Amino acid sequence: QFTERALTILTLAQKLASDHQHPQLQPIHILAAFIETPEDGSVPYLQNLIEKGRYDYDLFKKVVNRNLVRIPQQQPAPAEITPSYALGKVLQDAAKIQKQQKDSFIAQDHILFALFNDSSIQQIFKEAQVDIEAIKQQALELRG
Amino acid sequence: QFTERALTILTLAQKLASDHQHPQLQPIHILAAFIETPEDGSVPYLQNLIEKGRYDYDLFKKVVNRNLVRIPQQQPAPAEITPSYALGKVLQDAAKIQKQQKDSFIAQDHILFALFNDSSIQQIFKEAQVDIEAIKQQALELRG
Repeated sequence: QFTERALTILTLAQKLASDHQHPQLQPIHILAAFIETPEDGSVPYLQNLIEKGRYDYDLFKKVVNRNLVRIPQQQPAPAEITPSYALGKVLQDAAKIQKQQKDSFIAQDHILFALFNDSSIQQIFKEAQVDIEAIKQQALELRG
Repeated sequence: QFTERALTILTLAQKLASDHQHPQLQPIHILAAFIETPEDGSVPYLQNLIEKGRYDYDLFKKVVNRNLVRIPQQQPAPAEITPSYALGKVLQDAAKIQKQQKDSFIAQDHILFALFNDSSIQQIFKEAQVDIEAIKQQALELRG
């Protein structure tokens, strides 16, 4: 169903929520997966669909880090309670994307897309459009 | 743009407008383009969505012919003026479908779908090609 890369990004969303002591998984945690590493080679962080597309990766980095700080510290036992409908939908949308893209496996780009398509900055501190075409262009020019 | 399979149908539709010496191309000429000749592989007519959808494609051809004979004029010099705004819409719709499918070219599959969206038989119990949902059920067996 998923590529190893897609599984890595999703898995990181889940484990970052555990490491940050966060309850229900939010779009924020998948965004946390995106900015999980300083490696530029990680498309979700520097050689990004955002950075080479329309917006400063830092804009997004701070959206997420602000949100990760904002979410209160939980008992480790609930730290990653569930993907709920929120991540369920992102993963399902990634599958809808596979169908649209005619892709045999879920790509990390489908997760980037699906998350971005659903997501919006939750606070006034940062703003950015979900520039769907820019993120698709950059995704299409990489790996394949 | 359109590939050769779609272009064949589109070419035939325009030809048919001239075969009937009509000033403009109408949806009926395209439906007539769908049913040109008894060549099985022609998804628009024989190994079609229509039979799979439990409809009689020859009966439908009779419907088409009944509509073709109602074309108001067959005057020579007046013939071949326009593709018509009506089909402008249809071809534009085909382009919309290409976007929906991430397709670099319009296939007969797409041009069929687009007309079907704008097609009709002025009949309650239409003997028309099976409605769009079935069109998708069977059209989606093609390519991918």
